[PDB]
Amino acid sequence: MAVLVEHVEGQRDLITHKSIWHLSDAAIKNVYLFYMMFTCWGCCVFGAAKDPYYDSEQYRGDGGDGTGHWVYEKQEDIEEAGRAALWREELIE
Amino acid sequence: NPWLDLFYDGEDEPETEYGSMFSDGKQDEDPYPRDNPENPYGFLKFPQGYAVEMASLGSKVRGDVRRCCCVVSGGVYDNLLFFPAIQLIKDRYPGVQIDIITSARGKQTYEMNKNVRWATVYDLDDNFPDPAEYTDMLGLLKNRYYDMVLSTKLAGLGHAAFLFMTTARDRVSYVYPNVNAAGAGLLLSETFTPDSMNLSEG
Repeated sequence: MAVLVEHVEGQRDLITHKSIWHLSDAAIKNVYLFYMMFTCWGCCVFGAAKDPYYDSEQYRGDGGDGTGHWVYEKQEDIEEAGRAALWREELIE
Repeated sequence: NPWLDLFYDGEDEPETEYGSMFSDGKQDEDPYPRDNPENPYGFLKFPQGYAVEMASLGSKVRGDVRRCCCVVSGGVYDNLLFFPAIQLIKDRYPGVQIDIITSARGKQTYEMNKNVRWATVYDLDDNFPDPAEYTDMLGLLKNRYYDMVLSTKLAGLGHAAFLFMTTARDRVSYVYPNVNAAGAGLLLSETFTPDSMNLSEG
């Protein structure tokens, strides 16, 4: 039963054990269901957690807002603000 | 030249008045439209008869500019020598915002300028630019809605077309003194022919 012995002349005989096994579709659905609940639990828990960098002053103080283009816009803004500050200083004087 | 502007009918008569409002003075003198704090809906105070949209009237009648684009070629020296022109634009047109297009080296010159709003780096010396970068720069210029664009770079047909697609009311440029600038003046509002193939020789 599920064991086959082959003899070859001039060669060592081979004993092969075989077991055609597969996961049931119910087991696969259970894996999917548990991973979905794990994803929901992790989303809740690690959203409730604190974010070390995105809540820090190193990110928000520089002008970060979660938007991918804040660095270039902040750079152009500070150059324009420097030029406007020179214009203000020349107006006052 | 008659075949280009058919039905010319000469220039304007000396007795033409161009209306009453937005006719004379400068940009900072316009009294209308003014604030109406007594209006329950926030509508402004408009003159009798005149249409509500009046900010477009100054460009057509008085030729006002509010955003100007100076595409300055060269490095630090040329962009530095363009400072009196920028001050002249600021003095002639009060409240104007002047944006500069220049090379990487020339962009650092406008750190010490009080009149420039945006300074942008663009490889003007490349005659065969990247299509994506060229299209992005052209769309940026189109979306800034410049009233007038000036070009110190000697403009051939390609640079004239690039200035043409800017949707600017005034397109002013220096052109090549040779025969290769033929047809560039058709796409430009005003053309200047320098005394040499190098503008920095002056």
